[PDB]
Amino acid sequence: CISGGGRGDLFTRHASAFKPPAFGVLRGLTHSSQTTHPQTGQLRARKLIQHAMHDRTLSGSGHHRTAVATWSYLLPSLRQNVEQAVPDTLYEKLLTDEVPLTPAESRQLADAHRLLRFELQKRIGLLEDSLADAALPYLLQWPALFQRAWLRLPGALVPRLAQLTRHVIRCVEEDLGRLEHGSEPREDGAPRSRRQVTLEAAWRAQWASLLSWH
Amino acid sequence: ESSITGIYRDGSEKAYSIRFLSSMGINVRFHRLVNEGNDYNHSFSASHLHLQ
Amino acid sequence: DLVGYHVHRHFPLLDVLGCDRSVNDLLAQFWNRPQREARTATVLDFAATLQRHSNEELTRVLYELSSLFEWDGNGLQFIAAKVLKYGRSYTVSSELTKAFVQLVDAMTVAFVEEQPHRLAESPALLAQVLHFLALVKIMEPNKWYTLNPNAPQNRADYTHPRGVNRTCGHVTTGRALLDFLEDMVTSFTEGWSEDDILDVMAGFSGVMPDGKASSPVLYALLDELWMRWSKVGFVLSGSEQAVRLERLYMLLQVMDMQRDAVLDALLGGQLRAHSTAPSTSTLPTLFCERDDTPPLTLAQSLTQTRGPDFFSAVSRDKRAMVKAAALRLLTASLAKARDDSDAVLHQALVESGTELLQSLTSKSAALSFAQREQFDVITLRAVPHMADVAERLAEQRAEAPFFPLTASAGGLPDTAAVLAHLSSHPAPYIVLCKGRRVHPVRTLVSNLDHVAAVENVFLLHSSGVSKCVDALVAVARRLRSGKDALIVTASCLRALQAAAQYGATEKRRATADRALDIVSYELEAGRAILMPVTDELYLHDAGTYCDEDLMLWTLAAYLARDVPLVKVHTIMSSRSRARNPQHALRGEHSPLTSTDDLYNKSTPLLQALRSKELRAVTHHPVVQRPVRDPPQTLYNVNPIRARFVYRRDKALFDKYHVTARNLAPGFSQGALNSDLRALGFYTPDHPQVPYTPL
Amino acid sequence: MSKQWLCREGERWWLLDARGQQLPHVAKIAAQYMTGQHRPDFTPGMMTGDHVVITNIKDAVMTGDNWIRVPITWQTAYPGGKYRVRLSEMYERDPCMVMWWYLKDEVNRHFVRKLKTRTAPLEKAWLYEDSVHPHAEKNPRPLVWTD
Amino acid sequence: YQRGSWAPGSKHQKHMSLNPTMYLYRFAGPHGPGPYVMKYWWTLGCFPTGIERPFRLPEFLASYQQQHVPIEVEEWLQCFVKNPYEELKDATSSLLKCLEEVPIRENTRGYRSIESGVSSFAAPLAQFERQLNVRVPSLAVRAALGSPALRERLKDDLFEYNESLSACGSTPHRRLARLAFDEPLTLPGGINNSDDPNPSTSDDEKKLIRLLTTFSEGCTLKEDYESAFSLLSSSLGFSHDDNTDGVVHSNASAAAILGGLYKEAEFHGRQAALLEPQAMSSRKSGGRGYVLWATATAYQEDFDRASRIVEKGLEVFPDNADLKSIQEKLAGAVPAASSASPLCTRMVRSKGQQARALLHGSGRSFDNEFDWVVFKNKLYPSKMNPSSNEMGSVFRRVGDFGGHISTSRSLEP
Amino acid sequence: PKRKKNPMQLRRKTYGLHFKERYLKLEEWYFCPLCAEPKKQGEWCRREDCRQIKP
RNA sequence: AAUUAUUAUUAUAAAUAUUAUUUUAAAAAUAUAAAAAU
Repeated sequence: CISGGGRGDLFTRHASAFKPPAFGVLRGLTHSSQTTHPQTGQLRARKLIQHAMHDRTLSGSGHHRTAVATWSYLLPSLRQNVEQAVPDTLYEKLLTDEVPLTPAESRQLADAHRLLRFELQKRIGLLEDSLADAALPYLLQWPALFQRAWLRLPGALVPRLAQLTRHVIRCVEEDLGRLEHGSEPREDGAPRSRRQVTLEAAWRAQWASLLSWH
Repeated sequence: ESSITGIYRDGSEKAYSIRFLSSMGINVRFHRLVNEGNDYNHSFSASHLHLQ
Repeated sequence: DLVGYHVHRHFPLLDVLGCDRSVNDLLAQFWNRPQREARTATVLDFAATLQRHSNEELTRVLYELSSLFEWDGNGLQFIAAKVLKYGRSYTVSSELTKAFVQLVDAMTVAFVEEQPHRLAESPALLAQVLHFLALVKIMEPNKWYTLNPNAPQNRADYTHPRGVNRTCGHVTTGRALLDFLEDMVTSFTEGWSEDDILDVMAGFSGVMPDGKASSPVLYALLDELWMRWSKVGFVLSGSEQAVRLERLYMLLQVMDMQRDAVLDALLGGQLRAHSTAPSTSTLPTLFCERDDTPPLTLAQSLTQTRGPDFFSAVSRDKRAMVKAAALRLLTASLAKARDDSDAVLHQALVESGTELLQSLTSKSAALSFAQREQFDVITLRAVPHMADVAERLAEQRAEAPFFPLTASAGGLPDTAAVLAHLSSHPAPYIVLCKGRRVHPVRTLVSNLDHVAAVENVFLLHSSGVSKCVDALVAVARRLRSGKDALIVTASCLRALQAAAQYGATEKRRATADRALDIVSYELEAGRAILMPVTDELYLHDAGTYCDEDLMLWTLAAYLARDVPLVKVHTIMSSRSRARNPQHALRGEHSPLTSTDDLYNKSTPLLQALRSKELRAVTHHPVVQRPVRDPPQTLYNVNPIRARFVYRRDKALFDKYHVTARNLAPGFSQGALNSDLRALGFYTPDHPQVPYTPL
Repeated sequence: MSKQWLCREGERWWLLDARGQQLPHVAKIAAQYMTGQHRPDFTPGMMTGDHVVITNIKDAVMTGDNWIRVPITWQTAYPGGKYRVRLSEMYERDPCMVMWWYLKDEVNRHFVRKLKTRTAPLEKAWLYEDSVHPHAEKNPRPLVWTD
Repeated sequence: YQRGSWAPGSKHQKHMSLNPTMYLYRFAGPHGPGPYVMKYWWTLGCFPTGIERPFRLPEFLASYQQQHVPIEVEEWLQCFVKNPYEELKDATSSLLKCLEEVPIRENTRGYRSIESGVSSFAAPLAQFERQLNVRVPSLAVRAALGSPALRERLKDDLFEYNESLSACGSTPHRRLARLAFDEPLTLPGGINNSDDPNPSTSDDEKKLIRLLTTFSEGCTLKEDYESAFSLLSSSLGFSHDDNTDGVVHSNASAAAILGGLYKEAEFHGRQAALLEPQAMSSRKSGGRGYVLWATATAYQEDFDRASRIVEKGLEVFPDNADLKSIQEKLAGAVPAASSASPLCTRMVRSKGQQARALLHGSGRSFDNEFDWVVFKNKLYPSKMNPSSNEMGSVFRRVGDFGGHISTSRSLEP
Repeated sequence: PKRKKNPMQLRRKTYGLHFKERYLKLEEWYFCPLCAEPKKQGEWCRREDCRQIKP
């Protein structure tokens, strides 16, 4: 996929995807003059070329494409990023003890520091949209991420991470304030609120646990 | 990389290979990115003398 | 029972079967049995009894069969199969096309030769034969055989003596009758009221292949509508008589007859004024045809607050004063309607109003009036499942809060990349409405930043969601890739609402609901992009009427120049005449228009219809059809099975012998889909079972 | 036929009374009008044509014995299929077949290459052997011209 | 002569004078051993030309060197297996740790939304069942999370069984350990390693089945019955007391009618017909033990056996509205059932057998009885069919073996 | 042969009906109401029921 | 004889073993092969 990730993906093709000089240059050669001066970079002599190149990711013009825009994917995706680039062995020694890990593990702490600044900068525009229909089970890990990356949770990203983090905080307390007087979510299939007691209690528990942290 | 490259204010770009190119032939290529506008690859024919 | 007809009078000499069914009992059979093999034995069974039936029954059954037709396109297009004997394909008209060509062949004998008195008596019959003869496009029989408008067949037109196209050769169905109907309009009409003088004037326009009506035909009624007026003295003020002008002015706009006098009055007499007190200028309002049309004003009466017919009509008049003259009569009509608190007059006046603004040269004055009159609100209230979004799109401020809308010289929205600046505000996300309908509606001008970040933006057309919704549905899924998009217009919505209720068959209207369920409930979820009326005015070129067939294209010619990085696709059917805007839809030839019309910044966005380039940069992928699974053809006639209906088969079974296994009694060749029983046939020596459902 | 490169949108309906005018010449002027060469906006790609109505064909003229010694020869595929037919022999069959043949000699002259340009200009001439013609409603304007 | 190239795997013609070949029947092409020269590599042993050499090594490092454990390591390994009570109390906690995070299936009208993906919990679930040996199809636990009625009942039936597994112990385990513990002997089979046989279905062994049907409730909501029938009938090893035994025997037969198996629908119902009536017949459960053992016969077309069970259900259980309607439901097919009562007309009804013959059923022009008959799990070419001496079959020309003339024929021995 | 065939000419073979009437055709079928497998009308099973009556 | 191929490799001995490979539901030319007479 030329240009790599139009909006969603992290991958792209910049300065490491070369220019192959020995092949029949596929498309956008509107005119035959485009052999000695293809003059790509011009925006119209580029949309002709860039579109027919490595598939502008569409799975096949009717095949099933992935649902990456939704909070039900981005945030349990970001769970695996920091749960891998920072294994719990770093999380334990950071969360529990304040003592210095070591230079190596301090690099692995900063190696993943600027790995969040990547998956954020790429998939931030998506996070704000599905914030509307985002669910509390997923609005609750947004603070629980920047811990394993060891960052204090509270255009450029900083302007937009703030307003979003302020935006989510209210929507969490709304729901938590919507829980104390919770209507009947299911009078059928589960009219007895079981597993909803502890799981939503531990939410209210684990929500304020990060507040002092943040 | 042996290539001079200019970024125009509409997102367009252009490159100018300067491999084995002397200093005088870089400045000349320097002055030729500021000149053009990188908007149309038109053949100077008798039909395209007037763009509008 | 096997009753209903009676053999001819003199039996052993003529055995022809008469007819004795009541017109009701033909229509009941026509309706309860919509299959083709029953809908043929009804048309034919009726056209044989067309010389006995009364002038009123002739009105009914004619007006009745039109329920099976549709003004849109191919008239008698009931095809059987597309045979592929040779490379290309040809189309075979079913027994039901030959049944109307037979029916119309019995009308042109009863009304032309053997009973020429039949049509002068009942004036509403001719005003129904005409409109029927237009729905069945008998001036163009080629489309009864044509499937793809792009692939025009000559099956009914072109024959070769080698022996091709002989039986379906040169077809002349009503060209005898259709030209006797005009011998009846010239030189009688004393028993014609103005409601029919108009309709008859509307018949001869529609039936013609392009709407021209052979002016002596038309001019014989205009000459008769003045005599209906001279007895009142051209001071008519019956409010319903002030409607028959708004219709007389829509006609003579399809015909293209340009008579100022009817506008010199319908407008109010503003012209023929503003032609008084001249210091030094032209006298455009007159365009006098005085010897032909009568001086006419209405009165000191209403003289204002017209109806929808008038506004879609004045669109065609290119005169600068007439629009400012008709731009208050739209305010008054939007004042009187709002104060009257009526819905139908409030939507009708808008969808017929945008056609007026879409003609003014000043796009600003066109855009000013579009927000002071809540066009983006009242239009969408109508569309079936849009009432939810129209609320939200009509949020108290951001309904249309004077977006930057920076138009440059030439009228083109050169705001692109300088409205991409947005004034730096990020067009905020979630707003209010605690029910988490909080994601704000995606008006194009507010969300032009997104279309830039989009990978491949899609455009919808009312056809791609007709005949099925399995192609939009896929794009509904791909919306949540973040990379893709989808743009529907307030025109494509309205043009879906028509085919949502005014559909030939329920199997099609049911779609345009399920085709509007999604788009109205994918717009409220902030996934799609609604280009509203406020922006269809923004993008369109000033002076050109750009319906949904060109809003699909002027958008793809706007954004293929003002944001060239992203793809553009067109959800439509391969049968749409808008699949090739170069072939159809092209403008008048002109020497100045180039092939570079698309990218030049000074040219209107529809100048690019004179190029194969616009079609080149806009892709047209068939996203995904329904599966290619074959339908149950076990119940249809089969040239292979046909040899087995009567094939002796004694040695095939041993214990369970039946009377005749293959032969389905009453059907044609054991084909449970080709039903024939209880339909009128004649076989005085072979049995037949009566009708039962299946 | 809509088919961009057609241009039925600026049509003018001419009328060339063929009475007394030479048949190898009425076929020339009518071609400048069907091929649309009389138009200052003529570009060979566009077939901007103007319908001509050449009434009164049977009154054509052929200088000298060129009614008796000019052949309309066409050689079919069957061996020994060469056909020779005078003008006074095709005029027995159909007088418009001699004018439609002399038009075919003029439209071809500039458009032999492509089938779409060979035949499409030919469908613009309406060859009527006498006064009567169904195009009263097309207002055929009598084009002025002096041979 | 010699039109192509000089290699033996060339393309055009050749000659034996210029380019004398060794007659190589079938060797490998330039792009690798196709599936024709490997039919030998797994039967003949080496490629059939004889010239190539059988490097059978990396298979030996695939099977044997992998399956080598010396004697002094064999007897000790089983002492090092995990405690599956843990991967039952650990996976069930992790399985829940994802089942909570699976999105609620979208509800946008105009088009059915797509069910959530399944890669999230496919790995922990793979652990849960693998110890239990009751393999569940992820669709059951992927449509359950989708259905608005089951997304909560299912998840919470896991939270509660997880509770009744981290409170009690894995009772179907000890059942295998008490065998190694009872019949008095100082050997218990370990210290039972499952906490801190004569019991009934324990707490967990009831809640275990609880979520199994709740698993198998998502199956029916997707209508994949013959995998649900493997979910329910697998729990049938978990009931040792005849109260819940009849309950789960009602479930299986309430999933065999749809599944198309109309024979086993009786047996699963006939057990519901011998274990149900212990409770007050006023609740809708009393009657259900008999209807299935007689609805399965109104589905099996033998109405006269069904005409008696709905009669036997009338006497014991006073008024089961379902059993009451079957009493009259058998009066609509009369006489069309009893008059038109042939012993073989079985108009196949459902899809569970309409689908199970698209697979697993004979085809045409392949997979029929004329292609390759299988005999003792070995495929035989159609000729060598020991179940027929019909034409073509080699048995026609066996002979008589110099023994007794056992045939009266002249040209056909 | 007198030359090699360009690809647009090997596809020319696939235009006519003699190619589509040999490869690209799908048969109408149906489940035998007893034999439970797909079937064409005319050809029957071996089962004594699928063979006495002829579904 | 390039072969699992036109093949009784026969120096010898011989005479009642059913002693174990040959697809296909059309039409022409051809190819083998076929009632009647100068």
